[PDB]
Amino acid sequence: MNLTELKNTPVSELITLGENMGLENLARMRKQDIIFAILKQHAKSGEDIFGDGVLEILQDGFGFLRSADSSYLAGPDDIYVSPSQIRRFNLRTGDTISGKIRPPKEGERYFALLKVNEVNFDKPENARNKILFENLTPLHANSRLRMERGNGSTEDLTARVLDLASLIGRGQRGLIVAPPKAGKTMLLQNIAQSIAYNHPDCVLMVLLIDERPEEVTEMQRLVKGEVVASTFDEPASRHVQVAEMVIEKAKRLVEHKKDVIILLDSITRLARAYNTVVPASGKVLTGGVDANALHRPKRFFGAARNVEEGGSLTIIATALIDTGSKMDEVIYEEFKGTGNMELHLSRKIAEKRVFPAIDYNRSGTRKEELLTTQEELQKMWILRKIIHPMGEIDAMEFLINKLAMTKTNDDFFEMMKR
Amino acid sequence: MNLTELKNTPVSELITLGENMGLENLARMRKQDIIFAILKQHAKSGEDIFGDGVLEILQDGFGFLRSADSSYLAGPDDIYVSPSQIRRFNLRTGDTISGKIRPPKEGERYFALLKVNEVNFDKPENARNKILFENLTPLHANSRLRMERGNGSTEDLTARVLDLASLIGRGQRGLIVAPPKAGKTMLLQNIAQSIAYNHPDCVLMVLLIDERPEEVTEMQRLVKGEVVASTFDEPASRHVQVAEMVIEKAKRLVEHKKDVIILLDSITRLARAYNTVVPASGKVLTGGVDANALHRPKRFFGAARNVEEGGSLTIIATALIDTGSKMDEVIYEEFKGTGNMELHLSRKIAEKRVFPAIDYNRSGTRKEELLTTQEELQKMWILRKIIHPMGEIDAMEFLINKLAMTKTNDDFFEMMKR
Ligand SMILES: Nc1ncnc2c1ncn2[C@@H]1O[C@H](COP(=O)(O)OP(=O)(O)O)[C@@H](O)[C@H]1O
Ligand SMILES: Nc1ncnc2c1ncn2[C@@H]1O[C@H](COP(=O)(O)OP(=O)(O)O)[C@@H](O)[C@H]1O
Ligand SMILES: [Mg+2]
Ligand SMILES: [Mg+2]
Repeated sequence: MNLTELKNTPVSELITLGENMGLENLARMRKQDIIFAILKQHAKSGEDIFGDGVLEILQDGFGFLRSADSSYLAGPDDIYVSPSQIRRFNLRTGDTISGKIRPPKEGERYFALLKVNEVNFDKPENARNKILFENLTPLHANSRLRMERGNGSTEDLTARVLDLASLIGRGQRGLIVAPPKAGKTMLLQNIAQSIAYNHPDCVLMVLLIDERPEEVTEMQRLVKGEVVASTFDEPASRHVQVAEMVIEKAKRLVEHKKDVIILLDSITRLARAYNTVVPASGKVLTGGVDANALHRPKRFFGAARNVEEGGSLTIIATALIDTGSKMDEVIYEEFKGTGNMELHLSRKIAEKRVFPAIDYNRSGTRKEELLTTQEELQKMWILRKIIHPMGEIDAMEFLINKLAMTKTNDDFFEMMKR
Repeated sequence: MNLTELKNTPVSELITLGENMGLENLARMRKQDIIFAILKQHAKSGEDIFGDGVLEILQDGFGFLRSADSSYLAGPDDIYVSPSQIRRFNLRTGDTISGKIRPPKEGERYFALLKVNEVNFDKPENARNKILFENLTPLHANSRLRMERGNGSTEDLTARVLDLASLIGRGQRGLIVAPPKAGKTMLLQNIAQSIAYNHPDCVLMVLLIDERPEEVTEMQRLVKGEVVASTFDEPASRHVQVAEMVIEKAKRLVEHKKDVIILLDSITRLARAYNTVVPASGKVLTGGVDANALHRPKRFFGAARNVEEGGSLTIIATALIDTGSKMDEVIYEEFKGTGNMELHLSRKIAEKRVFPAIDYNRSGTRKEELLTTQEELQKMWILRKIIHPMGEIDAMEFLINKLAMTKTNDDFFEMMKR
């Protein structure tokens, strides 16, 4: 049987499956414990057992196949891979390994990988000869990711305003600058629907850091792609771990010429987690931010690029402002000019219960001429000139009215022309 | 007899009963000591002795049934539970066990459990087949907890303002941000009265950390549920132990499809106790707070959720500000955005002797559309639009003035519409 199918069943069915084959007292233990006990019980009978997971390599040399179902949390059901296997196949962290596994022997605590069947959704020989991510040439985004779905209404105005204000291309480095309760979470959710419906080919990953468990459940049940999260209950080490796990998996996928999109909420919380984890270097900036603490977060943000050889890595991360913590302000100030797309939300627009609370004038994209054609760019500059003189709330109200009058951004543009 | 009646008996009547049995020198020792002496003297007679308690499994394997009457304080009247019983009945910390108990034998210092009769207010065989707490998927609160009472005080008007300002649902994660002497204690008292009157089915728990003994007595004599408190003249380990017992018992009750509400005063004192207890990790934040120190309080505060499978855990904790202690502000900083509901008390409103001193414009609830109907939500949005331009002192003066002229919140909204 398969490990992923077991991890995808709810706890009740896992308990029933364990009980009807001989296991007992499975109800009160953790899901990973139930899965591990079921795996051992099935292995006692001797049938082939399959599994898969994203490889994480530890300092000692051996590695473990973490599962995205549990957001790459270490557990009894993790699959052990020996350094001999990590050297026989040239494997790095973030590699998606799928194959047969074997029960632990006397003196082993984890299931061990038996036969490698696929590496990064490809044969091991082909994945053996993939150029490393850092050897690829970054480029400006040139393939637009359209947000207008064309299937929804009465909230698709958010996607249409996104298309009017901030252009997202394959390989974009997007930063969403929003105060708390400004609508960033469901803005990301609507972006997720836009990406899933418009671009099924792109691999979509949603990364949540220090996020409430109920929102984690909503995001998981709501997004069609892969959602991994680390709640505020877990330590900053877990936030770090999931951050590198996601970024390494994305890099490995991009190495196979795949477009990978990562929605991050938030870069500020990840920066705080990194500041907590990394040792103090003796130089501490204002707000308690260690100077060296922001190196690793930026490396996460700087991985977003359009690869000339093939594929791309788009990263759209949210930045928190006006939260009352000056360390968040410092983190934002260190991440200001890093991204090439900016999307600003304002509390003033959100207070009047009018959404999306996008600050149209302060939002924009760099090198936007590559994403679209000349005439669409002319129409967008006409719209920019029209919107510019008037204030944030008036701009958003005007945009929402004119978009609600029409059905598509095109008809809105001819209506502006007329 | 049954131990619960003995522990709820006043000390004087306990002394008289023990003297009637034939004991002596009872008056001048601890209440637990008198209870233990009475239990031994009566068990010498030979008829059945009953007991109730909450299980706390020690690091050595065995456990102790504690009592909420003494706030789970270790004492001679604790019931001893062998690891064999923790294995035969699948038992965890926080389980409520009631059954026969037996006198200590030679070399035994505690009464020992003899026959397990009821676990978590259920038969032992049913309690072992309950899915563990963190195997249940969290959800947003959808069942509102009405604060407005049919009692009709008409001098306090706190529950009505709570309804007008911040909604509380089943599974809510609420945070009360208040300066000292602003009305925290009686705010929690009104919340507890509303919970007891409107929702008798919900299990109500009041958790007090570093609390003055007089207010512990007041809270016990006022709240109709369970009050477990730890005074400031006790070690931080005592506070931590009380918190773990309360949270584990709440989780075990939620596992039985029960709605459990915990009122905590305060999360700041609990964070200080955890910081004192936990070993230093080498990374100390501003204000002398260890990085890992806040990991365990969050696991408390993050345990609040609405369970899809049934039941919920609401936690309303008070956060303290303007105390002049950098530890307090930092604790507030890592607890700022972790709650669904926020309710802010203002010193300036309190010093005007107008109550409740709720900062209406800064208090609110996330996903409040899931707790009320569309019409009530529209009326509440209208009220927020009216109040938003006003200053918080003036806002509360206006709100109380308008509320006093009406009897119910619905009548208040109808008057506002007119
Ligand atoms: N595009 C939108 N349409 C309707 N309501 C919105 C929109 N954006 C935000 N809101 C409102 O804002 C509230 C909170 O938004 P949320 O996405 O949680 O922002 P944040 O993640 O910054 O807290 C929601 O209850 C929702 O009603
Ligand atoms: N809802 C209220 N109604 C009337 N008086 C209040 C109220 N809340 C606070 N007070 C006043 O505040 C004083 C103490 O409030 P308390 O509940 O001790 O606040 P805290 O717990 O923050 O010290 C009381 O003497 C009382 O006069
Ligand atoms: Mg959010
Ligand atoms: Mg008080």
